[PDB]
Amino acid sequence: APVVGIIMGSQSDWETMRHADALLTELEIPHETLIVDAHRTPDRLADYARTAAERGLNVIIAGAGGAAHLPGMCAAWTRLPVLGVPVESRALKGMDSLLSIVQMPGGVPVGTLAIGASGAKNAALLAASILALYNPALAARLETWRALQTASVPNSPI
Amino acid sequence: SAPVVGIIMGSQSDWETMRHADALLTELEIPHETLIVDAHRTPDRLADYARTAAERGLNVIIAGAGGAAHLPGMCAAWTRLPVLGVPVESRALKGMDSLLSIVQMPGGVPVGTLAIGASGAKNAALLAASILALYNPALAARLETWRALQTASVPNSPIT
Amino acid sequence: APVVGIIMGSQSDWETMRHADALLTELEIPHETLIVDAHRTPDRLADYARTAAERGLNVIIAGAGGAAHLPGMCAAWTRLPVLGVPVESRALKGMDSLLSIVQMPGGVPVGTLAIGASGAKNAALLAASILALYNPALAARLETWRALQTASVPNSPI
Amino acid sequence: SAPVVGIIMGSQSDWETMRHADALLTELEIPHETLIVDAHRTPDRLADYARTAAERGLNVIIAGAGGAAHLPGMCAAWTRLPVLGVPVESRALKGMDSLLSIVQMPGGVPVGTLAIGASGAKNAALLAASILALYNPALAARLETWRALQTASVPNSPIT
Amino acid sequence: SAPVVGIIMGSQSDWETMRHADALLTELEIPHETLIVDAHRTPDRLADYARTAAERGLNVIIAGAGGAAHLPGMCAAWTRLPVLGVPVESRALKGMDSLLSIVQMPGGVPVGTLAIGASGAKNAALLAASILALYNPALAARLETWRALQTASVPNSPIT
Amino acid sequence: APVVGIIMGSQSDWETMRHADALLTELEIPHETLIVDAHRTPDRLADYARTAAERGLNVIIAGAGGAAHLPGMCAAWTRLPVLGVPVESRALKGMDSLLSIVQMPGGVPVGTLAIGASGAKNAALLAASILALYNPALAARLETWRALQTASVPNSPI
Amino acid sequence: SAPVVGIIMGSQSDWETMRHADALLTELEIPHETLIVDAHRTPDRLADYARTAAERGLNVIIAGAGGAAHLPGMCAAWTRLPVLGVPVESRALKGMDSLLSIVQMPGGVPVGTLAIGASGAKNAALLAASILALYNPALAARLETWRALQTASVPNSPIT
Amino acid sequence: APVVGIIMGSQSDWETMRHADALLTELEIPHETLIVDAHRTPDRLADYARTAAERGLNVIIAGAGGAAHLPGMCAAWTRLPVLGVPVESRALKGMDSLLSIVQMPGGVPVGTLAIGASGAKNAALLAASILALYNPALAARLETWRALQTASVPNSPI
Repeated sequence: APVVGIIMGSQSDWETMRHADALLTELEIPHETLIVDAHRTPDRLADYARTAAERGLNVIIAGAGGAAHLPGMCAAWTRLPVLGVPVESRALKGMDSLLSIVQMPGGVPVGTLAIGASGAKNAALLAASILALYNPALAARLETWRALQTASVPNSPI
Repeated sequence: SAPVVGIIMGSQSDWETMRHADALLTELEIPHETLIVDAHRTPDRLADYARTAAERGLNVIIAGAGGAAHLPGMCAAWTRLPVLGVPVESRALKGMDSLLSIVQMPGGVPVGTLAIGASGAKNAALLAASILALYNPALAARLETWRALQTASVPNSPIT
Repeated sequence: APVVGIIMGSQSDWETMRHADALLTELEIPHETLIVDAHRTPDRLADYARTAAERGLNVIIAGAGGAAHLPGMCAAWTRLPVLGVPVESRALKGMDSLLSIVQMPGGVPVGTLAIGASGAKNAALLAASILALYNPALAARLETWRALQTASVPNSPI
Repeated sequence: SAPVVGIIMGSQSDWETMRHADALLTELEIPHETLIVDAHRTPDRLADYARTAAERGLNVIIAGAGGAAHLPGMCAAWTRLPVLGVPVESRALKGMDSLLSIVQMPGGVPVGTLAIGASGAKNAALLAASILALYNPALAARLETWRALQTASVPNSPIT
Repeated sequence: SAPVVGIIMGSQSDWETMRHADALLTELEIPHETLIVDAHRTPDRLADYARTAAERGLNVIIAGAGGAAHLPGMCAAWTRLPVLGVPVESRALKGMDSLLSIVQMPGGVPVGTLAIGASGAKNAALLAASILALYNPALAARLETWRALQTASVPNSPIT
Repeated sequence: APVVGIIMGSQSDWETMRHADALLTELEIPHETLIVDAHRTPDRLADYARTAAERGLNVIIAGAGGAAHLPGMCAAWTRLPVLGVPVESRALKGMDSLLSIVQMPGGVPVGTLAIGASGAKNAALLAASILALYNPALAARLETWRALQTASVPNSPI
Repeated sequence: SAPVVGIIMGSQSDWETMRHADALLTELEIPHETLIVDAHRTPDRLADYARTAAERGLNVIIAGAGGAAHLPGMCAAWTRLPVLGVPVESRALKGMDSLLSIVQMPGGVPVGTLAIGASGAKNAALLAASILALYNPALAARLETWRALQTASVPNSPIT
Repeated sequence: APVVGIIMGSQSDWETMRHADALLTELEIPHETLIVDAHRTPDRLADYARTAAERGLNVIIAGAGGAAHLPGMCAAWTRLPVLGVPVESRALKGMDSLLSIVQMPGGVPVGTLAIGASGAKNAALLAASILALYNPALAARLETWRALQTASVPNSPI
């Protein structure tokens, strides 16, 4: 059963959010990958978020661009930790996505990652670091992942 | 006397800004209701308000919010009514965050956005009036009188 | 007779404003589509706006980029609701268009939509939501449009 | 004594900034008129002022406005005269909106834009003087005297 | 009573903001330690704190910093633990610099970033609680009670 | 003899400043077009500006990008009106060019035009509007130019 | 006692910021001179100062300016010496204009730019010290002592 | 033995930092060019910086993009002058790189250069101007370099 939910606003978000899917797949974390649009499918959003904990999700990763309300509205309906990924927008380069995600009021948090693929990748890693706290096997795979990242960095340019 | 415009805001601190919308609708004798709806702390309250607005007789919604301002956009998601958005000025980013959170809606779910702060609150009410004025000749007449005074009230030189 | 007027500053705005034309065409809203340049044809602008109501227009949609004064100056001359679309600019990505449109003073409103095609599309939808208040047929077509938008969203990426 | 420069501003609150342009033209003995013109609340007043400026003997227009500052640009649309624009500082966006609304004019209709605030108002007047100085030797001489004092008035070390 | 969350900040002046995280963890009865770690003036102190956090029993780190805010990111570089970042508001750039310095981490080393200022400090603590709540039923129950009060505490109309 | 000087920082500025050259050529304004780099040739700059009036220049048009100090430093050495054109920069899209040109202190003015080709074109037109004040022939050609601009605007998109 | 660092600023109002550079050089016993040079009002004064700096024995120049801050860049244009730039905070754009005007120099003429405001003034002096420290063992020793105190002076927990 | 160290966060930084390598090569300054990633190899960073002075480095040039912590963390561990180059980022065009580098607190300086290749080139020139203070030969080569830069600027566009 999936323990992380990755959800995004539209098909065009998949270009960014696939980086999150891949990383969870790489660490062997059971997850589901869905499209949920806060503005065009608000009821779908409410249902998804309000039932998330009881279906066994531990962490939700939500990605959106523009006026990105998806992560925030999700956090409004579950006590689960929600991680937000600002998808890069065509005009304002994700600066709108960023400010509409990261600036949540006191009381309803969203842990925000970088604009773009990097944030998608880091949402996945953060969700792993969270799960790692109570799954010792995953904890080990994660330290393997980090150590390899570290050791793989070249010493000079080409 | 049943309301035809709904003014809604995220918090009491938003009222400093949204009171200008309230006052202005009162001046034009437009029946309205004024409520607090917090998109994040009372999300179920938000859904129900927005999905029933039309069957309750509302024609226009004016929504004010700051920061990550999701109140106007989520409202529009649940009503076919025109939703007007007012970016409340925020302390750190001076309402820039409020603005981009309101105005940058996707194709398919509109919010008509006004200026940051009191200026926008006032213009929301004026816009909602221009909208209602399309079917109400009395309000249309009150509105052109109002516009005309504004014009005639502008001085021709400054005071030193 | 047209009940919405779509006006833009130049031929290059048509790339963005065509999205507004299409949507009004799709909802079967009688409209006219014109070029009106606030700076190069200021008299044309004044005439257009000052005669708009008496020709039967209910809503005006105005699009411009750069120092975008077209929507604002239009609103200065009619009591009709004016909707503004910030066209994306080459250097500042429509941020200049946006600030010169949305920041109208108290007393003369412009309802502003997103930068770019999305805003053009939403100006059209907003004008429809306005007309829908007193045309029951259009109201029905519009709920059809919204419901289809909602139901069409996929549940997963490809 | 007929004016050759027109200073125009959107509101009384703009005068806090535009008074520096007024004072400076007075210092250089340049005949000017100072008026309020609101592009949005008195648009017909704007058209008429701008379209007649030249036949009335004006050579340069200095226009100040804030927010969505459309006053300088719309002016230039209706006169062949050089129009100079001063971005008045706005409360939320600190004049950034004023600036982009003035300076980003299309090819074909220029506005020479100065800095945000008093600095710009002062420079508008100085620029309009440099412009008039091309045909007026007396004013040209007054202007180089003025520049020369400014230079000599700068100290060589700070005060602790 | 051994701490499971570490709150760390760059300076005493950051405490004006980070105290909200401290208070909130105290309210939810979450054992934490609160320390000063300056990434630039005490870099060796930073490395050692971060590399030992896990073997000391910490589960979540909350880090606050302003300006060129390198404290949260460098922390994450040295622990496998989830690191949460709070952008402290800066005097000139209003925390915008703090924000971009925290949130724009490369793929491979995450920091979960909250809003600029007190809002973010409060949300960091709430997030760290949601994280601990996944394994602690008592804290999970305290947390949903807390969320529920927040909701019920929102008024239905403003005060004029 | 030239009465307007167009000067730019580098060869790459010519892509933008050529629009200024063309317009002066079109209105038949005697002008010179030069490269003057405030940072790499500061002495050339001082000479040019400090001798401008006595060579008969009436207006200087200066274009630069990045930390654009060329217009400002020019204004520091002549009582002639100086017009500044922010050339679009690769990273910050001319926002750096703009702020380093337009924000001159009280006492030394630069009349600033838009970022890019539009500003280059408008610097040329502004210089024309200035010269037009005391050359009646040029004044007439300029009203012809403006009237044609106005009358040429189409009434609809294609 | 002949100066090896020159601190120069555009105006007396810049001294509020640049005094921190002055004080800090005094603390490290680095001989310096402190002068006003206005790139726009005293441009000939600027050229001469910069072109003679090296033959007068200066090794590093620290230049402070705000707004359209052209002082550091134009200096570098006329000396082969390392020029360090300090963006003074401006009233409307909060030093953002100062920053982009200083830091965005073309390839070929460098200015090492520090933070906006007092922080940057202080760091300019510290940087110029690190530079002089490469040839002066006494100053190098004074500098590492100074760095070491800074580190040891950082507290381990905040005060509530 | 190398007297300047050029270090960068990743292979993709080499596109920008190569401009620094070339210039030091052109002035015949003994230097080393390395990849050092503050986030993925924090220990490598500490070692490098903390041993820099005793290996004979006089100046360090550090380049990074995004949340660019590399120059700052480097400065935290050596009393050597550190020069920082903001590498242009994909979304925010190096504005994030810039603010995370230039805004160092009082007490730990980084001398910051322009966003992109220009800054890389200027970091190299600045390091040269620093070394030039106590190497008379290099001082001469540097004045040659500057004089040639100055004399090479054309007088007109092509």
